[PDB]
Amino acid sequence: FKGLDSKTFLSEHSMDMKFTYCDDRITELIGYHPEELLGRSAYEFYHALDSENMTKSHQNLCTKGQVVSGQYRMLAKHGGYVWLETQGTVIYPQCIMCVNYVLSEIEK
Amino acid sequence: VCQPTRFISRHNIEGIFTFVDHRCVATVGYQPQELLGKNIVEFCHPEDQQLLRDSFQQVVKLKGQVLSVMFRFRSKNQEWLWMRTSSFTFQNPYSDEIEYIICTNTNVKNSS
Repeated sequence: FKGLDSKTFLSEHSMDMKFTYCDDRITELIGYHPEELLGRSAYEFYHALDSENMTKSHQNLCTKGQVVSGQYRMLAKHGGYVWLETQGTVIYPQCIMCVNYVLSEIEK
Repeated sequence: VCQPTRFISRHNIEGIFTFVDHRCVATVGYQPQELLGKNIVEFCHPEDQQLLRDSFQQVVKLKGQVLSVMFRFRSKNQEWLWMRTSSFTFQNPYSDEIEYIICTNTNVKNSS
């Protein structure tokens, strides 16, 4: 069992969803080192079944300035996926801030 | 393009830094440990301190929207650098734990 903060990680992105920063909390949760995500688009890690929905959410974020994603699956470093949900916020555009909350253990 | 110099921080609702992104070193010249546990207002120019306090107080009232503020931040070289801090609250609704404030702090120009 984990407390709330230990299942939360913040990430920062350019407007094309490439990672420009990520909290080290992600390593313990999903396996990645922040350094290795920099320059990769968040879209590389969304499950195929959530990809169209996450495109729509990104469009909604860009139009409205803030968005909640709904539940989706992110690819873990060592295979499998975790469920998570994300609050996104555009900062002026300069960048996208995402507060990511893990909803499940890694699932194959 | 020239990338803006910025770093992320987390604050409690009083203004205390509870997390500091290491990009602070390049932005303002402090190590994260020099900011952690201090109030942001301790780095703010006296003329701007009340605005900055006011800002932190209002961001909690604005239903998670972004609230920005410009102020003068004392760098490690003791020079006043213009900062734009864009703040919003995060509260995880699976809980009733108190919200905290997420900031993104960018060195900006005080000019058009």
